[PDB]
Amino acid sequence: HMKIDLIISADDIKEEKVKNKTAVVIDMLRATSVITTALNNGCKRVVPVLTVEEALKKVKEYGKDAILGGERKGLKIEGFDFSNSPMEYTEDVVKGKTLIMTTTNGTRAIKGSETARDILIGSVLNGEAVAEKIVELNNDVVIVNAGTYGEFSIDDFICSGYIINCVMDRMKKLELTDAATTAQYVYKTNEDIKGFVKYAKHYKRIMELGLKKDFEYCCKKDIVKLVPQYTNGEIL
Amino acid sequence: HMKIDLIISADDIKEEKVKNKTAVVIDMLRATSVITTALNNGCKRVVPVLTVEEALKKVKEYGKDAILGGERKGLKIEGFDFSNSPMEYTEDVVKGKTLIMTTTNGTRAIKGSETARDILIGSVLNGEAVAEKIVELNNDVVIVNAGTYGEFSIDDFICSGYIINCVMDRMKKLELTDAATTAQYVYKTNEDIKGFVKYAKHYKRIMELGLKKDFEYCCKKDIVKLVPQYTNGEIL
Ligand SMILES: O=C(O)[C@@H](O)CS(=O)(=O)O
Ligand SMILES: O=C(O)[C@@H](O)CS(=O)(=O)O
Ligand SMILES: [Mg+2]
Ligand SMILES: [Mg+2]
Repeated sequence: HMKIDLIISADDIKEEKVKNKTAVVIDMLRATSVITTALNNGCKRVVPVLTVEEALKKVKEYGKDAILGGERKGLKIEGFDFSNSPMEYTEDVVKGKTLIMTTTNGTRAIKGSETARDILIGSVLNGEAVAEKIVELNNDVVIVNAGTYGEFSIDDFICSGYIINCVMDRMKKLELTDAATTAQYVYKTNEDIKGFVKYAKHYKRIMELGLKKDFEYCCKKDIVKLVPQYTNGEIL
Repeated sequence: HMKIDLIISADDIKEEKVKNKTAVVIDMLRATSVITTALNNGCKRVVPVLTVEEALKKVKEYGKDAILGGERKGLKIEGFDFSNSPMEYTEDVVKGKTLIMTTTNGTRAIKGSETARDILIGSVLNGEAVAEKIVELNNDVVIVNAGTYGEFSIDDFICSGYIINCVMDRMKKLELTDAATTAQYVYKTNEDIKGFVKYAKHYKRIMELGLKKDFEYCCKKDIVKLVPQYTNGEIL
């Protein structure tokens, strides 16, 4: 029986809960929705980093084809090319390019999962496809919520639940931890997702930044069939 | 506005989330249900410790009036007087006595909350009274779930939700973290408590130990009006 666990934030990752597992990183509003979208639109790779300084250094390494995106406090970073809205990573803008990004939550969670056997990037947009990859990988799972500012966040949690549910649709040989069971419960009783996310503290932040469009987009189910994977510092 | 947070397990306590707050420790199956019951039945004090060796040493300090209780793996510890069933701490057995105890989860969570301004002991049995003490104390709150074996546990989580709900019944000037909001949600949609706890991994453990009686008892609401408090290594 495949085991499924959940970690509630980037500041609550412990190696022993991650190593040798299938880790699924979630930051649905908005980092993993961005990564998922960009790669689906023909982006060559995403390189997540922790600091702006390291991001500017990484540009020089990848040459003409590198672009700078992400955010601090949800805002575009001075001197970057793009922000952290999935809509701005259109095929025209990203095809074949190398996206250097650093974000408030998502990028920390990705780096924090290094010891896993496979690091998958998950979101509402590719939830079904992630569940399918989870089953294929046939290994125990930990769903790593980025949270927001090192705290449990309802958006990442319900999205975990959706994905767990999709895994369950594909098989019965499962054992959930109580954290996973609870996420799945929250999802199962709020399938539309949108409604319940409005209780997240982070939702007020998304609203005061005028990101209603990004919010509605990131709640769309199963529009991306791709499962990005972090490997040796790169996501393809 | 009073802030309410939640910590999901004894292994997830971070000082900065606890210091100077009102901390409410929960291990409803069964340590905090025991402490609550024992003190309500006229027990003089409870002294929680981390090891059996430290427990045997503490007996010598408190003399004739000391008794030994708690558990490992839910079982009575060799040479102890009582186990970790609330029913065995009757008034006849505990009145005026000093209860030295060590348990798998609850006692770790209590010690882990030392830096709080006030450490309260909470359970389903004294949930309402805890909420009343929380309001009186008029300080920000963290609800510290003991969990089981360092993991998020549905029993402690729903019990947190019940208590948060009771605080809400007594006031509107609140700000919940997403973790607290989620617990309250789980409770609010499962008010009877009993039903939903049966999904906890720990429930199977309680059942295979034949503790159906303890389980039904620990799910009883508002039968104890006392709020035990941990102060300088002692609970009164
Ligand atoms: O704090 C924020 O608003 C950011 O985390 C928003 S986002 O990660 O770009 O979605
Ligand atoms: O592992 C266990 O069964 C114990 O934690 C049970 S109890 O804490 O005595 O309720
Ligand atoms: Mg997030
Ligand atoms: Mg417990």
